[PDB]
Amino acid sequence: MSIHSGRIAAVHNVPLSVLIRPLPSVLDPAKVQSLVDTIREDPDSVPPIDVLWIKGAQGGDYFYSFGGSHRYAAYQQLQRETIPAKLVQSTLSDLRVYLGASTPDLQ
Ligand SMILES: Nc1ncnc2c1ncn2[C@@H]1O[C@H](COP(=O)(O)OP(=O)(O)OP(=O)(O)O)[C@@H](O)[C@H]1O
Ligand SMILES: [Mg+2]
Repeated sequence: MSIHSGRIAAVHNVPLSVLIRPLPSVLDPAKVQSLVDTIREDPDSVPPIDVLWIKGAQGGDYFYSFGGSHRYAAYQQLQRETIPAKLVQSTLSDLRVYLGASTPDLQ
């Protein structure tokens, strides 16, 4: 009778450089290193990080990253070009939950 409907999410290898990280990270250096070790020997055991995928007023794609901080840090320390990310389609109102009056008028 019924179906489940929701926002589109898709896992991709996303260049680290395109992830916008507005806020500072709180990091346990031990956990970053444990993650670096895991990524090196068993990357499949490290899930994709969740990323807001926002399309702006004129169709620009923007990728906002808030969580996944330890994984993000670990991929940076490995000088990786990309990171596995679950791109979750999100609206500017979704973004405003994080950014409030600082939310950009994305184009
Ligand atoms: N060696 C490891 N150390 C920590 N987490 C690991 C490790 N290997 C795999 N994982 C997995 O990676 C994910 C890490 O998520 P977690 O929420 O702990 O940190 P984060 O999201 O990267 O950073 P934060 O939550 O601080 O923003 C979890 O799914 C965990 O099971
Ligand atoms: Mg987390």
